[PDB]
Amino acid sequence: ELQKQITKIQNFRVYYRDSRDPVWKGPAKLLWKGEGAVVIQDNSDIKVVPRRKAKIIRDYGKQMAG
Amino acid sequence: ELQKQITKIQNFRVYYRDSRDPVWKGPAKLLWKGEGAVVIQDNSDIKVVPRRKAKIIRDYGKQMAG
Amino acid sequence: NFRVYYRDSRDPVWKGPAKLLWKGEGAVVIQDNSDIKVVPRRKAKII
Amino acid sequence: NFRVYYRDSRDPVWKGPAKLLWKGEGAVVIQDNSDIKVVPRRKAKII
Amino acid sequence: FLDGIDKAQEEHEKYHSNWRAMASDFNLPPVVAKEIVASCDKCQLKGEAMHGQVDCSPGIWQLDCTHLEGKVILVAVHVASGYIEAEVIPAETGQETAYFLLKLAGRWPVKTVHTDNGSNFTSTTVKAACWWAGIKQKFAIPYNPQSKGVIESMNKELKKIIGQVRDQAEHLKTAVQMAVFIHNFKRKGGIGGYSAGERIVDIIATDIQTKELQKQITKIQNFRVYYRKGPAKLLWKGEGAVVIQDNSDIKVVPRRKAKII
Amino acid sequence: LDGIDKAQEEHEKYHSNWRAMASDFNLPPVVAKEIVASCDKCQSPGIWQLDCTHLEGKVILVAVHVASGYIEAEVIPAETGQETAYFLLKLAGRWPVKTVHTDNGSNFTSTTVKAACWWAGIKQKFGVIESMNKELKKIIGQVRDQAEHLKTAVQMAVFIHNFKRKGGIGGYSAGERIVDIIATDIQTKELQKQITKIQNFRVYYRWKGPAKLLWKGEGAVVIQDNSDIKVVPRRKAKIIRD
Amino acid sequence: FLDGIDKAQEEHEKYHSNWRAMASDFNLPPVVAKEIVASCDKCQLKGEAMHGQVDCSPGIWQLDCTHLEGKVILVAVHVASGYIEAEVIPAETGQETAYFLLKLAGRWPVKTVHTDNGSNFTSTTVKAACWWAGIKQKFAIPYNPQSKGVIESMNKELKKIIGQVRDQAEHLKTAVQMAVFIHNFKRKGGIGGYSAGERIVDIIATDIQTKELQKQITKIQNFRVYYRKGPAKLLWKGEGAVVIQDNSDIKVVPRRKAKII
Amino acid sequence: LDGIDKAQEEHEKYHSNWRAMASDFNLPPVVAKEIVASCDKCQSPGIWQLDCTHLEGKVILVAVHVASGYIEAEVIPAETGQETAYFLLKLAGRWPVKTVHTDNGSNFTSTTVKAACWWAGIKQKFGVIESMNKELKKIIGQVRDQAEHLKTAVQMAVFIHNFKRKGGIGGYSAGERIVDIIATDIQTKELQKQITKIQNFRVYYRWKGPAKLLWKGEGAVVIQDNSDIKVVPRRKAKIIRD
DNA sequence: CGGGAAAATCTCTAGCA
DNA sequence: ACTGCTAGAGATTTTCCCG
DNA sequence: CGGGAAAATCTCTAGCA
DNA sequence: ACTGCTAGAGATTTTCCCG
Ligand SMILES: Nc1c(C(=O)NCc2ccc(F)cc2F)c(=O)n(O)c2ncc(CCCCCCO)cc12
Ligand SMILES: Nc1c(C(=O)NCc2ccc(F)cc2F)c(=O)n(O)c2ncc(CCCCCCO)cc12
Ligand SMILES: [Mg+2]
Ligand SMILES: [Mg+2]
Ligand SMILES: [Mg+2]
Ligand SMILES: [Mg+2]
Ligand SMILES: [Zn+2]
Ligand SMILES: [Zn+2]
Repeated sequence: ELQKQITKIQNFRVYYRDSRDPVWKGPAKLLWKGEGAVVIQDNSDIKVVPRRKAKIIRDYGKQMAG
Repeated sequence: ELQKQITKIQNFRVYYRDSRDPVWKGPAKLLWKGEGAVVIQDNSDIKVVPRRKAKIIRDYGKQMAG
Repeated sequence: NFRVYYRDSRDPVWKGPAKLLWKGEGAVVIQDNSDIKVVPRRKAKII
Repeated sequence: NFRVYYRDSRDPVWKGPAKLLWKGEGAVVIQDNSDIKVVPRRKAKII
Repeated sequence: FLDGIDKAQEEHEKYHSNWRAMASDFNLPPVVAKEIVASCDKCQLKGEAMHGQVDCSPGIWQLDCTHLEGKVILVAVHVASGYIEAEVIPAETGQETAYFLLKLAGRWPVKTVHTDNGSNFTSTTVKAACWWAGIKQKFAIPYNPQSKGVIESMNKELKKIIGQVRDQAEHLKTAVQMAVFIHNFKRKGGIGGYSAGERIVDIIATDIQTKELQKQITKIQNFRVYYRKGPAKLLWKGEGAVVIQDNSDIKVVPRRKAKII
Repeated sequence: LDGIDKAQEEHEKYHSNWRAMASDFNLPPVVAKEIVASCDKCQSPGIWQLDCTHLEGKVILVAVHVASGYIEAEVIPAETGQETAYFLLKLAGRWPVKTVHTDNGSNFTSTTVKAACWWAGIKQKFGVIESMNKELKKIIGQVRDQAEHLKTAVQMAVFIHNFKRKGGIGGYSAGERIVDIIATDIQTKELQKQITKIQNFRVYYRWKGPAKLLWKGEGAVVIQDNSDIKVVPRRKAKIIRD
Repeated sequence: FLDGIDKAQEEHEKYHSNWRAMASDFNLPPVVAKEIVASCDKCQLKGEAMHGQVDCSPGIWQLDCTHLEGKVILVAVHVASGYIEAEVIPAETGQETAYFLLKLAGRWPVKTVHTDNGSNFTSTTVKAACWWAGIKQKFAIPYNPQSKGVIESMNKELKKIIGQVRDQAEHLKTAVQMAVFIHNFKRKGGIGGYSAGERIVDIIATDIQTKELQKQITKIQNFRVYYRKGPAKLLWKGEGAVVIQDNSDIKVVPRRKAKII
Repeated sequence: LDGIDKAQEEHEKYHSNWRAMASDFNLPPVVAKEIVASCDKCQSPGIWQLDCTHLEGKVILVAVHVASGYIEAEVIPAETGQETAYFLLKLAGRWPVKTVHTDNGSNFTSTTVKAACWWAGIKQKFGVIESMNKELKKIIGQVRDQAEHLKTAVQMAVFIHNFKRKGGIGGYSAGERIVDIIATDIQTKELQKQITKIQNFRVYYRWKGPAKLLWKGEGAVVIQDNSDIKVVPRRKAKIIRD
């Protein structure tokens, strides 16, 4: 039930930016998706990012490679 | 004789740049001055810099502070 | 309170001081003589 | 030998290939149809 | 410093010297010299050296008009993916822009558009089209092209591709469509190593899938978490950390000093 | 890795596709595809269909995505090959279009349309369109009073059909369905790409006979030898190209 | 890859796809796709993303003309120090530029000037003035203002200062001289925390002093050093390192594997 | 640090300035100045002198740096206060000009010149100029044939005088001398600045009576107490502001 | 583990009126 | 109350590959 | 050694047609 | 064969200062 959906959501990759950094940070793991905020985990670091600074994909090249 | 002149020459400060770096490197110590090249020492590192990339001063604020 | 000195519309001159009404990331909202303007923070200085 | 593709004088178009006669830091000297040009390396690509 | 300060103030009123000069020439602390400069309106001529960041939400589109060979090309870009749409139009008219936008809204899920303040984009016809299509309008700060930097860059990119294929088409409209095709499906890069079309499909499908998944999870997972405070709704937990939403303020706390009911 | 044996047993019992088994048993999709395609007993997104209709003396060119019901319709000045070629080039630039079905009309068989298809890499072949045209005409009749011109009403109808009309198995709309179908097509193309990369390799493990390569990941190396999938560590295997 | 390569070449001839796209869509190594792109003249539309560095020798001056309030201001800058000279002139004439340059050469040790290719700077009168004053002329690459970036920046700076003091002067020439004064002696910063005038005095005095010191040292210190080679002239030694000049090629060697006679 | 005692002995024996002793005994210039100025028995760069001359019906305005012999001369349209003010503002912007000596002429005593001096911070006061004018006229006569106009000949003469004429104690030129003198003036101003910063401090060492501060460097703290300069480590001293 | 080649990431720039 | 970016040419660092 | 305030260094941008 | 830079507004890191 819940655990399968949870793992499915963590299967999504997130590219984000910070307030003053113009470089997009690498593909963090998605944990929660809200209306205006997204909760991600980037190398054992949990961050909360505004929706306006987050691109959430799946990366199909990679899903199909493992 | 020679040693006094040598120390006097090392008393001069050099600000230099490298070929691909747009940032001027800090005040290295001047060791030799040539027609087109300058030999400097920057933190126990001896470098040879083209004359076109070297600003040699004395820094009078500092000579007069020690 | 803050003093804002800005540059609004293709005018190379700088104006101010103006009352800072709002501050965001990359833009500010100011009031200069009962006229509210929105200026990118690149073209503004807040003191 | 090298192929140089450049941009010389206020022309947004890119020309080339040309023979690279000389390479320096920040500029190159090339020959395009018996015409020698000096182009900043910002406006040139060498292959 | 009273004497030195008063001397420095007159010196600045004459010369508008910077804080370093007055500190050196009147034996002033850097704070006092900086205060002297900061109190002169004639020296406030520079803004802070940063940049903002445009909105990148999945429903965000940036629209602009560019000019090529004496003709007008109306271009939209999906900011999240870089997927472009472009059409050559007879004139920079409000009805033409409204028709373009109605087409775009009927073909893709457009929730808001970001345009500059050109006359066509500010027309009442475009406003009515946006109202009918349920599109919000965000207008950039006037004379600030950076506010729509994405589309601006795309403009350049689009024109570049046109310059590569102009000989393959006799009209400009056909070359514009060729360039749109090439950008959307023949250029690969970006976050996923994608094309723009692949990336936009991924972005939209991911939005739908994540929405449905989170809806089901919040339907099943139902807990209230106390920490350190009120009954914050549970959002996520694990690995010694719990993310909660207390009074519409999402925050991360360690698993220690936290109870879940 | 560990779940290959369970996956083969599950496939033998139910003949399930690779996606379900790859999701259930945490296997890379290449291995799941291999065990799906190793049993002889267990053995669209790019096709659009176009037609020109008429309403109020205006010819409307309509393309339908067959798999999803997605529509792209616009009013063209005249039923001419040039307008059809422009419409098709636009559609190919907006969506992945591979095959187009037409009705041997004068415009669709023109040299301009053929040249456009050749440039865009679209294949030309000569009942969904009739029902879709009927639904589009119904929607246009419903929203005609909201627009002065026919082109705007057509675009409003396209908007309503693609995003404001919901039905089917899951109660989705046509736009949602087309995005899902194209995402699946992207996944299929990526999987085929990876199979193409790894089909040219040969693995010698433990040395035994040549074997095809399936996976080379973080844990170990998964290969297939004599219709039997095995897993071996790196140092116990040698991967070469033939 | 022969089949995939030939397919990719036709695909590129149609669409000019980048190496990533053809590698992804024809199963090509990145080297082969990059070679396919690199062999198409229609895709060579970008230069390398770097910058050069202007000459900063002590005798280097950069000259330019700027325009303010319908009048012409001829500006020179000493690149090493940032010390400026400026004069308002009736017209952008060759004789006016030659007179300005003769004044500059008579007031400071000018060894060469770096100007763009404006008509006044390329005039025969300026050439004769430079020949009489012993000044070499280095002309920038045409339509490349960055080649004289220093003076360009100074232009902006100079104008800024004029904008600060324009009310203190009724003519523009007086305000220009006020701005020159303020820049040269009332603005502090740079390498030595200096003003431009202090820095130029330091640069020139240091050049003279270092020249005389090195002349005396080379007069006294006279040795030949062998390393690893021929009798390289000794330049400097100490701290386990010896800097020598072998066949007009200055090089640093460790004290080990080196003999001094 | 260690050389203070030797420096005082050397000063008592020869009454040498601080620069020589600071160079010889490696002391900071503040300490050398202090021991130079502590003996009662041991007790220009900004002054320019201007005049208007006449040649070929043209008035040439000449400023001389008295200390060095450096000249700035140019042909002005008329012997008027406005031209003099413009010339002086230019000179003040090009060199550090503090005092100007004139000859009570109509132009030099004008309100425009006074206002220019007030803005530029130049003091006005009312034989070198005569000799300098003679030398300038001689050089102009020598190089007149090389220029059609008088202004160009004047500038050529200024060039020759400032850089191509060498003489004096060291065989230098006027430009070299003026750069040396201004560099020395910069050093003097910096030393005075530092003395001004450190004269407002009081040091209590070992605690003993209040002492003035001389140096606070890398090694230790050098102070003066009861006309006797001492050196103490940081933790054995306390520096405060009064 | 040692290099070595290939991939990946980082740096930086023009052009977008 | 809104907001520079994007894609390519090199340069430098990481990673995979076999012994 | 521990913070804390002041200085110094680093980052980054507009304007120079 | 020639060549972006400069100065100011913040931000972050180093250094001096006293216990
Ligand atoms: N100057 C315009 C630019 C433009 O300078 N680009 C270059 C450009 C420069 C920097 C950058 F970071 C991005 C860029 F792109 C541009 O791109 N577009 O689109 C424009 N469109 C409309 C109008 C005029 C609007 C009518 C008056 C409205 C007043 O409220 C002006 C422009
Ligand atoms: N465009 C000129 C600029 C100029 O764009 N500045 C802005 C500018 C932009 C970028 C930069 F990095 C530095 C800059 F300053 C400039 O500054 N000056 O001085 C110029 N001077 C003369 C001529 C025309 C020369 C006559 C034709 C010669 C052909 O051989 C053009 C220019
Ligand atoms: Mg626009
Ligand atoms: Mg634009
Ligand atoms: Mg110029
Ligand atoms: Mg210029
Ligand atoms: Zn001021
Ligand atoms: Zn190409």
